[PDB]
Amino acid sequence: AYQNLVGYYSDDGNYYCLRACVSVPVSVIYDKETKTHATLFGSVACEHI
Amino acid sequence: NLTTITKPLKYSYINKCSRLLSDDRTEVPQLVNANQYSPCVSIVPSTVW
Amino acid sequence: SGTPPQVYNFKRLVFTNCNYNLTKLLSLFSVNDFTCSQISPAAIASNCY
Amino acid sequence: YNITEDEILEWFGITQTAQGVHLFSSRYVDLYGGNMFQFATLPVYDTIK
Amino acid sequence: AVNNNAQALSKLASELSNTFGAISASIGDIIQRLDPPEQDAQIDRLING
Ligand SMILES: *[C@@H]1O[C@H](CO)[C@@H](O[C@@H]2O[C@H](CO)[C@@H](O[C@@H]3O[C@H](CO[C@H]4O[C@H](CO)[C@@H](O)[C@H](O)[C@@H]4O)[C@@H](O)[C@H](O[C@H]4O[C@H](CO)[C@@H](O)[C@H](O)[C@@H]4O)[C@@H]3O)[C@H](O)[C@H]2NC(C)=O)[C@H](O)[C@H]1NC(C)=O
Ligand SMILES: *[C@@H]1O[C@H](CO)[C@@H](O[C@@H]2O[C@H](CO)[C@@H](O)[C@H](O)[C@H]2NC(C)=O)[C@H](O)[C@H]1NC(C)=O
Ligand SMILES: *[C@@H]1O[C@H](CO)[C@@H](O)[C@H](O)[C@H]1NC(C)=O
Repeated sequence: AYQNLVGYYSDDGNYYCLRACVSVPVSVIYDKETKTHATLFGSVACEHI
Repeated sequence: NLTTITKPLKYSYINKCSRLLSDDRTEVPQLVNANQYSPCVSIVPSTVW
Repeated sequence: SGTPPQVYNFKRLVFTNCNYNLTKLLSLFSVNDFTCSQISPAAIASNCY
Repeated sequence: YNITEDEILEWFGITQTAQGVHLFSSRYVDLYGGNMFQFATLPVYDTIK
Repeated sequence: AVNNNAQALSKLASELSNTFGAISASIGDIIQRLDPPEQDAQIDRLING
């Protein structure tokens, strides 16, 4: 309904889906007056290095 | 270095084209639409002499 | 080939499901003027339709 | 156009765009049923009234 | 309330499809299919929207 190509019929007769090139959004945690910070990758297992 | 193509007699265009009604007293100017043909194409020959 | 007809008698060539190459086509043209509205002049060379 | 023979109700469709005349049939795709899919393009010179 | 949250998210997920007066909803297609000086204006319009 949102005018996006959900899938495709290829020339071999094999149908395929395409969704997105999803990449992990990142948040940062930081503490004032102790100059320390760390990074969080949400909704993803520890797979992206 | 290209002579195989031919050339027409002369350039020509339609400076005035109109429709006259049955009363022969009211004049309708013509408008050509996007990628269409005027009614005056049906009345003007291939070349204007 | 042929004779280029008049401006009010223009010949239209339509292309669907084939291959074009303006590299072998625009080179043989002595183009006086090259304007492209709502589109770049290089878009017709590369982008597919 | 070669089509098969049957006793099934079908649909025939005539329309036009600036591309030319577009002719539609239901036999090519939804022969077991009734839809309307594109099967012919016609290089007309002008729109039909 | 659940549908309210869902439609609030669908507001964000839907308005990317809207061109906001531009000619295409893909910025990469905009910068590929157009020359820089007018694609700057088109991008500026869609950024404003
Ligand atoms: C005039 O009379 C003739 C015959 O008396 C009718 O012709 C038959 O019409 C029916 C109705 O469409 C056809 O039935 C269709 O069968 C399909 C499956 O058949 C395949 O597999 C069998 C073997 O199992 C083969 O023999 C056959 O050739 C096919 O390869 C179904 O898939 C069709 O269902 C589809 O359409 C219906 C709606 O109609 C949907 O609900 C389904 O979901 C699906 O999309 C369909 O049921 C039958 O094949 C025809 N036979 C012949 C010999 O032509 C005419 O229809 C009838 N005309 C009128 C106007 O009444
Ligand atoms: C379309 O057909 C009509 C019908 O013949 C043509 O009209 C004739 O045009 C000639 C001039 O070329 C006149 O001398 C005749 O009197 C016209 N006859 C009628 C019945 O109108 C018309 O020229 C044709 N147009 C094209 C573009 O072929
Ligand atoms: C269509 O019918 C004509 C007439 O008999 C025949 O010459 C032609 O080979 C047919 N084409 C196909 C694809 O059946």
